[PDB]
Amino acid sequence: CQPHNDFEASRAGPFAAPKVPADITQGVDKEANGSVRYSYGKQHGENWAS
Amino acid sequence: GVGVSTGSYDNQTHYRFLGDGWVEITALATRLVHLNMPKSENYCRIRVHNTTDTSVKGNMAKDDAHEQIWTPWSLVDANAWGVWLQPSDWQYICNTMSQLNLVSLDQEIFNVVLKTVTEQDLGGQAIKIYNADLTACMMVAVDSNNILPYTPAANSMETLGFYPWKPTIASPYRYYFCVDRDLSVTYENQEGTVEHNVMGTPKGMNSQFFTIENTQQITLLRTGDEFATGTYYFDTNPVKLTHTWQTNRQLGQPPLLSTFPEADTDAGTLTAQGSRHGTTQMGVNWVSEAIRTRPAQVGFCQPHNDFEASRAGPFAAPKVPADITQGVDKEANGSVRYSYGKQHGENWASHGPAPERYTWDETSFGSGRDTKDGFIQSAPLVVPPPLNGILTNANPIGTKNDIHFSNVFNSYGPLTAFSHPSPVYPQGQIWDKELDLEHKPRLHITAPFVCKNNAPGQMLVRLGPNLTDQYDPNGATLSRIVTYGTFFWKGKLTMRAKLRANTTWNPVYQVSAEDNGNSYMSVTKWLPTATGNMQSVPLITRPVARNTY
Amino acid sequence: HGPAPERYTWDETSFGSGRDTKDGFIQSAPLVVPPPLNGILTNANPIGTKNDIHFSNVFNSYGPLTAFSHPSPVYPQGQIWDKELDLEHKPRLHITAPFV
Amino acid sequence: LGQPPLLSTFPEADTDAGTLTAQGSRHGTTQMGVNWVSEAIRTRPAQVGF
Amino acid sequence: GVGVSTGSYDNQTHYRFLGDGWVEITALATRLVHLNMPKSENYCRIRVHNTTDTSVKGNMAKDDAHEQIWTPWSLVDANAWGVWLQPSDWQYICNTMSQLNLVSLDQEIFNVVLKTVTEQDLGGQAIKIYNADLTACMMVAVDSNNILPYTPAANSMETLGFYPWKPTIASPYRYYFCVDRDLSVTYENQEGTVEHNVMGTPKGMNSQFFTIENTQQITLLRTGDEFATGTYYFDTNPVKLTHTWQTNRQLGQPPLLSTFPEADTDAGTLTAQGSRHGTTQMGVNWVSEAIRTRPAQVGFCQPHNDFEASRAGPFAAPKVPADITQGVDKEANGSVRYSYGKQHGENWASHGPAPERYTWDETSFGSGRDTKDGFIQSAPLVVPPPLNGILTNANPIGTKNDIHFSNVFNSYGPLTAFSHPSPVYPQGQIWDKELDLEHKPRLHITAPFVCKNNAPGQMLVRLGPNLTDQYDPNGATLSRIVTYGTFFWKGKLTMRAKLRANTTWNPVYQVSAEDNGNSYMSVTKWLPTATGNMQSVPLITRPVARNTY
Amino acid sequence: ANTTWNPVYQVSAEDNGNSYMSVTKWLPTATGNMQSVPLITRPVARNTY
Amino acid sequence: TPKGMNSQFFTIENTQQITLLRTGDEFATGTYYFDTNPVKLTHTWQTNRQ
Repeated sequence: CQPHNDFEASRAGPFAAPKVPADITQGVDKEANGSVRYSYGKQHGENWAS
Repeated sequence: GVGVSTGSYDNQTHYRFLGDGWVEITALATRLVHLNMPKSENYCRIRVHNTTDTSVKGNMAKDDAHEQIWTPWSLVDANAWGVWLQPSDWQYICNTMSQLNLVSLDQEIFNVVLKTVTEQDLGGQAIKIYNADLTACMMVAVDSNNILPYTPAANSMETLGFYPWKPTIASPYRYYFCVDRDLSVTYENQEGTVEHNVMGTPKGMNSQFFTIENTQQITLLRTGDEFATGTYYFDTNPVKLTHTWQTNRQLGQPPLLSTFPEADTDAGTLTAQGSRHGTTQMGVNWVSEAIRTRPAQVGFCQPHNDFEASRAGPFAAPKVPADITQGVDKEANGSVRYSYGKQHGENWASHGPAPERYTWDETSFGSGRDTKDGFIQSAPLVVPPPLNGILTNANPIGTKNDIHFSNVFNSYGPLTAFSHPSPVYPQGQIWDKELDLEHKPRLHITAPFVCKNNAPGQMLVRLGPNLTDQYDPNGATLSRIVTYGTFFWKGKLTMRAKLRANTTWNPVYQVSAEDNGNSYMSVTKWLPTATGNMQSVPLITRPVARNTY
Repeated sequence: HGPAPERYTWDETSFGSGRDTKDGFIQSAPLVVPPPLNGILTNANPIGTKNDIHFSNVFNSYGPLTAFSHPSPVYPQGQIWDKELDLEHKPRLHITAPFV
Repeated sequence: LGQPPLLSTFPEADTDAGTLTAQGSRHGTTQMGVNWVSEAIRTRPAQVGF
Repeated sequence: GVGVSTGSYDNQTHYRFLGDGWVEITALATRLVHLNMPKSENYCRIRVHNTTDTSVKGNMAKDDAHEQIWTPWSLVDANAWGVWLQPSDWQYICNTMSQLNLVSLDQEIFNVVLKTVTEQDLGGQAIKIYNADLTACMMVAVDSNNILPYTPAANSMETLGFYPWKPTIASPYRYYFCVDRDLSVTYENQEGTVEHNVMGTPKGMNSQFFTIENTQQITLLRTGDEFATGTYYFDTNPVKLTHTWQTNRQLGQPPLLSTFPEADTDAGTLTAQGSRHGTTQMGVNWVSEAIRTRPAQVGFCQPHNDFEASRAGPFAAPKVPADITQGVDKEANGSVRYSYGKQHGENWASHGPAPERYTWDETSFGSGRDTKDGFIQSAPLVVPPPLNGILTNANPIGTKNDIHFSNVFNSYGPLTAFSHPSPVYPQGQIWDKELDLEHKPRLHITAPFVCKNNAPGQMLVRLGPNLTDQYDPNGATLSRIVTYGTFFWKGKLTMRAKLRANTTWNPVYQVSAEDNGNSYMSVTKWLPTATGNMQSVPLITRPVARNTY
Repeated sequence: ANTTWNPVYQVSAEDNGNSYMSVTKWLPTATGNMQSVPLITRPVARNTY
Repeated sequence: TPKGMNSQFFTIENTQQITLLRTGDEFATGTYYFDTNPVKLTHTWQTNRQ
């Protein structure tokens, strides 16, 4: 079990404490299991038509 | 025969540049020891159980309940950074070298002197006369096998003298014994007196009783004799002499700047948080310097004052020290506070039973925690933080207005990354024996260096019992002649270290000694007084900056 | 004779790593001798709208300083060796069998 | 673990026990900002059990 | 010259596994000795004849009538099991090893110290000052020829100290002399006072007078000198470290079972006693587990308290110890009782002239006797025991209601088979010199080990007489300067031993240390007190079971 | 090795009685029934420092 | 009742190397030698009288 969204703050400022990704199971808990979400561009993989 | 020295005095520090960036630093230290005939003729199993505090409902931490075994042997444990190097030297090392490790260590005992004191009435008074006793002899033993319980001299702050030109007394030897102590929990004024609070009786499964007489080869030496130990080698790993500023916030590639400052006043901007490349562990459609994924976790939230109890009794669960940050959370980050004496570093002018104390703050700015900013949010992470969809350090957790999540949260995970505790020059613990456990800790808070191999081996020492003319054990008549001893000690702690190079443009912070003033780095701090009093204050460890990525 | 098999509870011999829920507690950051009524969390404070669920039942003090021994293997019905898990980061040890 | 507190009092009989030094005025190392130490706040090499 | 040690302290025990089941055990022991200038300037022939008890008609055993020869020499006889090994060690040996024997033994005397004491008035009082005297010297002599009477230190319970960290005094030397003592027999209040009861005069056919001055090469050694003896070897046989349970009842093939138990409650049966194969020494036509012939005789009936008198006087005829059985017959089986002091094992807290005592009971369950069951039957052995055809332990034999056959019966025959007396860890006698007789005894009760070859050789020692300025033998003026001595002792008793193997399914009895409680095997028994007092209680010898057939 | 003065706890088999370390525990019965009960592991004491 | 100091329980299964042999198998032991002394095969008539 990993702390769901444990925002820890430091001298640099508040941040999201990383968490080892894992299966989502039937719980459909994505953000809870650490399922990373990406955001790329056109020169990185997005359709040039969009 | 007798009547001639058996050693040489040398308390310096030589630097041999082995090139390639590495330098071998040999630290020699010699001091005069003062040993008195132990009061305890034999091994005692004294049981100390303070009730002046344990009885009270409010007092819980002041539990000094334990049963030790006082032995008739002293101990010459010079495991202190200030008892080896010189005040000025440490400045050069920390400012130049970027890492250091222990290599070898030797010891020697020369000019052993044993004298007896007798009463002699002078004009009606009674002055003490001191006559040397050649036939007298002392006893030395170096348990390099560590068959006896390891007793760090720094753990009790009773090491040797940090002052070369000043003698020092060897701290008596004593180890803990098996005793089942139990203490109930009571807050302020709970209903009724404390429930349970009693000591324990010796068990047969944990009865650990050792004797210096049967755990080491005692070497008898008189006035003309001298002892010396082999060249022990350390297998400990080198400890970095630099601090880390980079926090979990700054690691990979910074956000692309869309706006460039026209003046030295204003700043630039980033890209559309909603429309910007990056990686976040949230299902949301936006990123920021707070949700962007990082290679690992810098530092971690530690349970604030987590007093765990065991068969031995309640105790404070140790916690890896770290930067205090702007939160000014000292006891929360584990900032260790010390308490030394005059023969350890306190000013000899400050007459009184009150010893000097200071709170050491880590330099690991990266693993710093801040309780005034820590919080959590509901699974469905949304920009607007609901009143119930967030847990700040102000929500009473457990029917308590002072007990929040921070005081009971362990963020230690497979991503936890931190530095080592910066060793202090004065009263600092150098090496330490590893625990005899299948899974020992990743590190020790007491001392940065941890002997992976066997331990150095504490050096025990006791004065030879000078019996009187009359003696009878069965009559409980242990008539002993008043006798003491003063032997010299010579040790060399050879250790190599590497020095960093100027890889930056902006001058890095250094450790300088400002003029005599309110400035902490005042010269008078380490300068003698009109009377001759002196004091040894902590030094800035890890002054140079270190990039953690 | 009977379908009821024999059972026994094995207790470790590691007196050093022993825990006691009847003594575990925490205190506020500003550590003061006199423990305030709200400046301490004993094993008697209902945590989570429950009178039987305290901090002890949900606290993991496992830290970089955690040091413990191995589970004493029993002579009867004791598991000797065991295969390691096919994982990047397998556990530091196994409870089923001392030998891995 | 480490060096036990220095005994200031020695038992005269096998019944009573000895004492320690002034908790407020005694050498040692504690992770608390307080001005006193004890067998409950003294720093240790590591953590035994958890 | 003088002013330097001449030896090393070491009181440990190393185990060298020679494989094949045999292990060489080397026991090193070092202690500090305290010798005082003997009061008797010369050899005395003191005659001790207690009449405070011998005169009485009832008292007969309290006959301490004898004439010894007090010599001005002490003796360093460390013939004790507790003065060699450590309390914990013995546990390991008895639990593992199944037999042990003595091999070699060496001794050494280093750090010889001799000081004199003088009176010095302090404020009207008179405190004693102690000044070392270099010119002073002691005298040592090891009679390896045994020309002098062998005087076991355990026979008088005056060996060396069993406590390493505690000094010890050497027991004075003295041997018996020829004297014809005679004592008549008197019961309670016999008619008239005791008939004869007088000491004797020196005879010319048994006058044995020896002198340490003419029976050994005295080696004079001062403060800077040191002595050492050769490596003496023992020729004694190994003693089993196990007990026997099998009695004369169980030996050969048990009776054939005709019935098999249906439940764990009931038992099986045998065959018709009248019609069953077997061998009995009776002319009867039936057999049983009481009349069946056996390979030999396990144990034997011994005369209970058979006081035999001789030219030297009445004495208690020794008797081989054995199991007490259910008869609880201690004094009847020969269970030896001891009486040691504080420097020998008694608690230092038990202040008083009353020494600790304990009755040792053998572990030879096989040779155990029971007076509450012993009996005899007429020649014509018949099932029905006639009132006159049997002699139970209740028939007044010799006009006495308390004197039966058991008190005066010696069943020692060519079939007598028994074990050896289990040696006790504390105050136990190790080796012993054999009697100079054509037919010496098959064994000794005092010590399990009996030197078949020559004896080790007691070590004598006396302080050198420090004469005064004035002296005159003819004027009976023996002015001696008050002087004492304190020399160290170092000995190594090397001995090999074999260990048994687990050849059974059911765990054999072992020697464990139960928690602090009423349990005899309590840890506190061997643990120091708040003051430092300690005691050494006997240990379970021969814990493992041994099959005798 | 014996590096202590006070005898360390051992595993012995007390006589037939209420004692857990009873011999009958590992001894056959009149019928032949037997049982195997757990044993005291790690009887010797170990110093962790 | 069974004592713990004299409890002697042995098992043929753990006290010797059992040799399994079927119908076509056969066993044989080594040549054991005796060290016993010879016994006279004659009687004595002479008594303490002659």
